Amino acid sequence: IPVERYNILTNPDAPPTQIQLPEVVDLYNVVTRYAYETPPITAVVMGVP
Amino acid sequence: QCHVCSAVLFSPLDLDAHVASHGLHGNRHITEFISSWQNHPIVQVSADVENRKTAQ
Amino acid sequence: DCRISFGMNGAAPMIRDETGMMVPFEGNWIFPLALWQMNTRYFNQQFDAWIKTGELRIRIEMGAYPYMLHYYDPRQYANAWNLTSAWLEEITPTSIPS
Amino acid sequence: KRIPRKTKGKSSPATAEPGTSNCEHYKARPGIASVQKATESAELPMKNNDEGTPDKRGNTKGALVNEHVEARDEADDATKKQAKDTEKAKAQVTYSDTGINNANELSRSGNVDNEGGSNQKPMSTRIAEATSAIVSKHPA
Ligand SMILES: [Zn+2]
Repeated sequence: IPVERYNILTNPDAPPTQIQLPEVVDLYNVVTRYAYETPPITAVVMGVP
Repeated sequence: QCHVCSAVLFSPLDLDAHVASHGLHGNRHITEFISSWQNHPIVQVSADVENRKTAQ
Repeated sequence: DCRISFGMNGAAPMIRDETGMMVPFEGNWIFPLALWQMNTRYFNQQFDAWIKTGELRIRIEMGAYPYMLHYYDPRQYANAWNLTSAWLEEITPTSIPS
Repeated sequence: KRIPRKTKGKSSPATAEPGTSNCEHYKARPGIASVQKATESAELPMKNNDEGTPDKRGNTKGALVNEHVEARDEADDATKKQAKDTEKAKAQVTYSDTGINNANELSRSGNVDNEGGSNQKPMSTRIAEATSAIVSKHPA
């Protein structure tokens, strides 16, 4: 099994963020998941005296 | 009615969907405009939705 | 200029005084007629609920206006809210009833 | 919730408050309806001019016609469309017969290619005919 691809599991002194992307892709990483929401453009038009 | 945009809602149980636009998590539109001097809300939907029931 | 800041979490709504400050919906106010005419529907919804029962008093400046009289009987109860609300409802950006 | 795709892709207790009212009392002078109709007419986006661009196979899209002739023809078409929109038999605003000698005007068509050469034979057929000469066959 390619150890270097699962770096963050084998290498103990490795921060959970570092990745050796340019050399070899590592297929176990930390992903950021979140849920925004997009409300429609609302506006209340008032008249100038 | 809604005390945020002064919009009148026919069924008070549907106020949650309206306040979701203002951003209140109470418990398909693209643009919603309200006129102060008159009662004529104007809303927008994308060009291909439905029978286009009084919507821009 | 007028802006209404809706009150959340039990706060009171505030309207921006032209001097810069913002005040709640209570006290003594002065309105030009054109200001209410241009924002009839928006003002009625957010002010009648406080005029009828709260501590809100407004002096709308006109200069000249026709008037219509209603004669009631002192010996019996009399409430003018129906007329005073029909007038405000029938105010329009281009007309005011008597 | 799945948002449907627009164009084909590769694979293919309580009491009514004293202020609220539900009856209108004002009719707008610049009508709401009138303005909206014009607005949605101006709101219509720009027309695509796809003439001259290559296709998937490389053949340039369009009709085989001289450049200035195409420009004059579409100017006449624009004049006719202006007349139809104005719903008169004669159009006041004309993009044609202006009176300014415009004989050097060029507008894109399918006559020319990206390599600056004519399109008498569509490009794919030109490449096919070139490659054909090179082919050889199994020995008799
Ligand atoms: Zn609202």
